[PDB]
Amino acid sequence: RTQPTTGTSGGYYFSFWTDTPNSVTYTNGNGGQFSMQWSGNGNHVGGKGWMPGTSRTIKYSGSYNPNGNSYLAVYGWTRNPLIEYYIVENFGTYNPSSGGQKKGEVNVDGSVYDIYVSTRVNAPSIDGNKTFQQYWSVRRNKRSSGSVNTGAHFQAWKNVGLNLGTHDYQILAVEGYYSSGSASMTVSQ
Repeated sequence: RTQPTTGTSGGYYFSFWTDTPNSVTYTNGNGGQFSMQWSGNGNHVGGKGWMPGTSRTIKYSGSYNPNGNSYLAVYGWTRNPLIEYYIVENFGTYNPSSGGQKKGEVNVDGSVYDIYVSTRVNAPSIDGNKTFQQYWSVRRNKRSSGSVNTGAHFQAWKNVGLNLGTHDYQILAVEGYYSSGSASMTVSQ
């Protein structure tokens, strides 16, 4: 029902999705800059990056302030197989990987990441209502700026049998779910 607003800004791909537009303000700034402010009802996800994604190093910085269900993550999809993946850098009052099956750990970029897989059934995807897996790398030491070696995560996932398909988009995403929060982030390489 609800398509993400997508396009280009500042030399980056961007995607912004919400099922409740009046609850959220998403703004594209210059270069890799974007901001999101949300509160009250609804599910909101937005950010800037690359279409398609690859094993690139992603640098980011800025301010991320969650007040409830929320995450800051490198966020992307693959196809064949259909995979929604997350490299979670920060989050609020609730670990988004909750209920994921833990597959291992990876030490990269100055922290250990816990690796999980979950299945989502009959859910929205880059290919409509589908059943797909979610891959999670969740940073134990939360942060709001730094560098993410996505290839190191992809390889770590592979080493525990979480194989990826062909890349679709890859963004630095800020997400809120029936919560409040705000962020002002800048992506780069």
